[PDB]
Amino acid sequence: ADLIAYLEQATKG
Amino acid sequence: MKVIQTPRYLVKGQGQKAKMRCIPEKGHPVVFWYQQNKNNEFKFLINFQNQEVLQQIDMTEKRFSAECPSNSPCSLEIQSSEAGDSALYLCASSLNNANSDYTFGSGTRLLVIEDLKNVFPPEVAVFEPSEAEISHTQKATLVCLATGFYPDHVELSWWVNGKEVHSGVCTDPQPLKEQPADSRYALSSRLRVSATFWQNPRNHFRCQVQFYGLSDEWTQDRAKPVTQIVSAEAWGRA
Amino acid sequence: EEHTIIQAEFYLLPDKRGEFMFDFDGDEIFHVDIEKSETIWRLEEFAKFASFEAQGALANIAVDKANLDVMKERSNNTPDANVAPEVTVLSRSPVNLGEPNILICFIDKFSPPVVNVTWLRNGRPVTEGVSETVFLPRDDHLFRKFHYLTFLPSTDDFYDCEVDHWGLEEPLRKHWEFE
Amino acid sequence: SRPWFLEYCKSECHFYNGTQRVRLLVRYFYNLEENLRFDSDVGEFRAVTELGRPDAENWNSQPEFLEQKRAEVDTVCRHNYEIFDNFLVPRRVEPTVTVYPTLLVCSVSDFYPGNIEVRWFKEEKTGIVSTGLVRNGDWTFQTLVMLETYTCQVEHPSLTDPVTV
Amino acid sequence: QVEQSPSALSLHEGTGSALRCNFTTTMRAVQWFRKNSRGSLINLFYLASGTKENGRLKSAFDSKERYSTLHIRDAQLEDSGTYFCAAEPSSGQKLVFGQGTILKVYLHIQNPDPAVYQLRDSKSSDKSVCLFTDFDSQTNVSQDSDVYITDKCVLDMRSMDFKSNSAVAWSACANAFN
Ligand SMILES: *[C@@H]1O[C@H](CO)[C@@H](O)[C@H](O)[C@H]1NC(C)=O
Ligand SMILES: *[C@H]1O[C@H](CO)[C@@H](O)[C@H](O)[C@H]1NC(C)=O
Repeated sequence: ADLIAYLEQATKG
Repeated sequence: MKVIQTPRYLVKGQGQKAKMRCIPEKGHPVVFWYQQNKNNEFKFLINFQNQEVLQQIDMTEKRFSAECPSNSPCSLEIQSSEAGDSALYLCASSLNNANSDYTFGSGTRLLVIEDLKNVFPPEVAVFEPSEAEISHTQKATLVCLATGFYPDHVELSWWVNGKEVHSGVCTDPQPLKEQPADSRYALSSRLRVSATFWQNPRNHFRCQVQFYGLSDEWTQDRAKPVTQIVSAEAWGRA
Repeated sequence: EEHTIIQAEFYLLPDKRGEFMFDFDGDEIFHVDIEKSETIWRLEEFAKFASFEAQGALANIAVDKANLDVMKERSNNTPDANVAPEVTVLSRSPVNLGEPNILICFIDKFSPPVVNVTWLRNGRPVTEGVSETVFLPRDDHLFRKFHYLTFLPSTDDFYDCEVDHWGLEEPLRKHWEFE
Repeated sequence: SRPWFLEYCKSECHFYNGTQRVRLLVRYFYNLEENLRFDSDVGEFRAVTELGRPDAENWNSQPEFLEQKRAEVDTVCRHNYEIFDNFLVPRRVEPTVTVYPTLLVCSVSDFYPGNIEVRWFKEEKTGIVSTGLVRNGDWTFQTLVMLETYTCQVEHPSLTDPVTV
Repeated sequence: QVEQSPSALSLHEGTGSALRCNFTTTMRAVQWFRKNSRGSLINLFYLASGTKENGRLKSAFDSKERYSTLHIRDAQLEDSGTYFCAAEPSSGQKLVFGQGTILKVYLHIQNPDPAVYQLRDSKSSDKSVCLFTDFDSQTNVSQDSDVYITDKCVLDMRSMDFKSNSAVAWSACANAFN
């Protein structure tokens, strides 16, 4: 049960 | 309820899957599958309580597939049948896993051949009682003859006036071979009644033979030798 | 070995609904139920092979919500036309009378990602043996969704999948019979 | 009709030969139209439309961000592949084949992956119509291959030897 | 007088047999009837000579030979019922019948699944009966004291191409059907 990686949502403005 | 197993008989060519069904007594969660060969040697195969497996061997794990789905008959399926799977598959049920008081069902007589090419239904003929016997003993004996069937998966019953009968009946212990040199088989049974009863035209005699064959895929000129009933009749003459 | 993993996420107004799901070669791996804040695996057997911290999903969403307000102000709130879905119904396997089966209602090529689906057996809504999938991503900018119905095939029952969306004039209804 | 506002983002990991050649593609869509991309092969943000320009301006001027972004091919894409390669990539579900006349029909259902070959039989390249590959949405596919009028053969990665009628 | 044979008959679905009437004199013509559960005498045939086919049934008659026959093929549940034959002697105007043949068509249970359920009364949870069901044609049922156990009977859910047997008892459901 390894942990899955994901992209953090970038900030706009 | 009493452990119910179907089909009572079964036949499959090498490589084919052979599935078997089993219904346990009413309220019996624990389920057993054993295997008995012609040498009367038993072998535990697998064990279930409800859905979950309690134990199994290394063969059943690789070659067999077993389930006990909720609200559904437990099943046991071979994935690639071999001539060595030919055996009697007994399924039992128990009320309590801590209790060994097992009740076995009828079972499934599985046979595995090279090809389903030699599967032939039986030809059934009834033979009327001899005038000789009727005068000499005042009893009438009918004889039924199932012949040319293969394999030896048959169920023979006598029916009189729309009812099955057992009194005055006896069936050959085992089907013999028409030619001991594989073979096509033959089986016979006797029903005996009082001459009077026989002489009554209001009486109807019928020898009914259940045959267990294919279901399935058939590729040959003749009709598909499916599981069927072959029957013969005879009438009370005076 | 040619494959494609897709992290799909979004936030929608004014419905105030977001989504976070992963996609492998076109099939959902999992998504995150924001309300309960936990990972929901498409198939149960997956849980053994992996794990995902749902917190990160909610985090992303919050940022999505943020960005959305940024995008609204940047386009003067300029609205856009809605895209009506294409509904289709079909069994999962061949249909045999008395042999349990599954009806699959397939909503496709639509946006925004918000619809109401109603299963109908003989004209009456079904709330038993009904499943659904979250809005799945397509190659393009449009969405995709599945609805499932457990049923016993009979000649007496007839089914309808009713799909309501802001791109349609009236609720859409695809029919299905054993005939 | 009714106005709607959607902020939609797809972060795509592409694998051409497993971990051999990996490509990251971040896609940003406003409403129904995409406006911004980040292609790992370009290494920089690129607006797809007028609307995506402001972001590209802002983010591309963030050196450490672009830096972290370029790395995500490995820190995210690769990382995930080695995980999924254990259960998702090598997933095999054996198809169920059935032949019946409505026009003969070959029903190939409940199988994964979607790579599959269904042939009618000598083989017949004429009078063949199929529904095409159909995704069930539960990691299983199905298809109907029908012959206008016999043998149906099926080959699939989950089958060492082909399946017939 | 008319000697009809046999007295009774049990046929599994899709099986076939034959009935026979023998006459003690010249008959003008012969008729075959079937009395269905609802005791109505359905007219199957009339013939004064030769043979006639009416679906799965076909009858033949021979006045000189003083006999008649009825053949069933591909039996169906709907065939169950007591069959009679009737004829007028050319001597008078009155009709004569046979003793009749009680026909019963046994159904083929594909997937047996016996089980005994208990059912509550829809008006009061006070009353309840026992339903033994989904067994195969082989099985039989017997009758103690204030314990009633109906005979068996088969119903047909056509929409699902399904058919099942059943029996009821009333007076615990575990001991009811021993
Ligand atoms: C694809 O990857 C495998 C293993 O990484 C490698 O052995 C093979 O050469 C690659 N194929 C191509 C097209 O280069
Ligand atoms: C879907 O149904 C809900 C509740 O019935 C309703 O509030 C909403 O407007 C519907 N969405 C549409 C019309 O697409």
